[PDB]
Amino acid sequence: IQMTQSPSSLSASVGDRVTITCRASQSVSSAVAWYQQKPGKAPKLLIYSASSLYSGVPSRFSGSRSGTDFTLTISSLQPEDFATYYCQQDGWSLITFGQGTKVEIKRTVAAPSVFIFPPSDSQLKSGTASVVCLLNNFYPREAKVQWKVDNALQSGNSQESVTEQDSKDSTYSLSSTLTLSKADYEKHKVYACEVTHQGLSSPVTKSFNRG
Amino acid sequence: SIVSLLGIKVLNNPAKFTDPYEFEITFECKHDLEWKLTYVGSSRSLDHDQELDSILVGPVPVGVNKFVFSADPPSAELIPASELVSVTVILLSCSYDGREFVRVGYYVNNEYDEEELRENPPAKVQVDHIVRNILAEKPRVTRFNIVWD
Amino acid sequence: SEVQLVESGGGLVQPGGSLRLSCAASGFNVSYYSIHWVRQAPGKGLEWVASIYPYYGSTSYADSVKGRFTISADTSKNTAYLQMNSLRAEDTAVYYCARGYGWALDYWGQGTLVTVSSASTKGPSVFPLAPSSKSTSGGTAALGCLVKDYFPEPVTVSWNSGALTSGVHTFPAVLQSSGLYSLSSVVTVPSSSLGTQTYICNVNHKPSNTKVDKKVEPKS
Repeated sequence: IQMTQSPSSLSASVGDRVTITCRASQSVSSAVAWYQQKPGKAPKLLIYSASSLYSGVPSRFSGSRSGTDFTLTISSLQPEDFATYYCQQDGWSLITFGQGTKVEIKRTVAAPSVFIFPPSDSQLKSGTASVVCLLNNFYPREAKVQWKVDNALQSGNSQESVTEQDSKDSTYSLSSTLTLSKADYEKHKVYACEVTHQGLSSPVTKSFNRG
Repeated sequence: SIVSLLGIKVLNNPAKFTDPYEFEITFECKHDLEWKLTYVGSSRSLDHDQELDSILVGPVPVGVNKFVFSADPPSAELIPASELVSVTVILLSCSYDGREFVRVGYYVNNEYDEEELRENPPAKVQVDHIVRNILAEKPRVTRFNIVWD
Repeated sequence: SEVQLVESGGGLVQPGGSLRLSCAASGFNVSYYSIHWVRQAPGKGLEWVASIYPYYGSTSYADSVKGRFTISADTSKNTAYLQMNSLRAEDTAVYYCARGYGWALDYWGQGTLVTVSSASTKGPSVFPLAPSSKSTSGGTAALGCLVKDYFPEPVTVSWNSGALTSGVHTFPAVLQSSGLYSLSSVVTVPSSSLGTQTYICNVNHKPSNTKVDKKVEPKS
């Protein structure tokens, strides 16, 4: 009663042939189906009974079974195909889903544009200080943000958030928020955000004075 | 949908592998219905369907109908020995002029009727000792939209 | 004839509490098909919880909800239900109902959010991310709004009442150690327009009936 789905993520381009596999616990082909899901939307049925194409699904989608291995193939990837895909096993007693495969768009490296925002006077009056560092429109997703407060390296007091791939330029953006109390924030002077990314020959630091 | 499936009761369950399948079928409302039972087995390199039986019913009595569909058991010699003692599938379907409009899938478990055989299965399958257990309470129903008259 | 499934009944419930979800069906009889509930925790995968099958009304449940959840279907109201008792924090998820198609699921609803927490409902504080020389380069300036400390999800952010969409990045919410959510929305605009064009983020937090329109201008 288990579905192991691979790969968990795949970067590809329009026109590519993509293969996603799920190793099931049983070999009953009637019990396996494949779904596609886009952010904020319900999953959509693609393949049922391992290899039957659901009505309205383009013929570039196909499914197969080899032993307990079930495979979804997309023969010519289209812009509407970039999404997450899930396999399903409707078993004797339990319905199990695979962990999912996120198919994203490959593109050239793009360095982030880094900007830093001090906390507003409005927030300081409420007793807290959030320092935001923005990494805008970069690729690939991997990036390291390091916070420095008077050159003292911060740890454990920041959180990051990353957007989905932009539907126009296929880039990512990332916000890193450093959170301190008003008292702690006003104890120091220099707040720096140091960004490491593949598109940068050297790590770029954006900083400001005050607090 | 002029003909709608209202209920299916599997009458002899569990039963011997060689016992006929017995379904009490209830459906509502010019061309004959055809009820079919299909054995579906999945082995390593093969998905195989084996039609077990079929019955043409017509003229179709109108309104609410109840009748028993008795289907012959599978032929074990047409089935890989692997599937004889494993989980398989049967499909109970109906067609109106040869176009299928409803299909009811059932899980089926097969195992030996004695503890000694279950723990020490012989090299050659002994079909006369196989008991099938249809998961009759959890049908997997598929309905197809099709033109009638 | 249009087939549709509409979930309702989601919202905020305390741990150990009960909640009844509804799945209103149209275009088919709810008793001739299998009906299922499948949930998705924030940012996680699909997880089936319950199924009910036609003819007999037999039911199947995932182990994590067995006993606590009960699925049912009312033929007269043409509605299926998920009675959830002894709810736990880990039951927080969007809950979809779906119609069985053989062993698969062909029609799904939009999903209804269920949040299990004892945290008080709390509207966000909206702070500006003001444009400056530290967010301006090459004729483009970045600015935004920090939407901090709200509960529960979700919140919506638009810019200039939906008129400004190009270059907007509204980040996913992050759960803070306080148990409250926070997110930022930013936008890049022409540097030359900062003195002329007005930029306002329109924040709506429905669970608390909180609407904030924050004007974002350079700090002078």
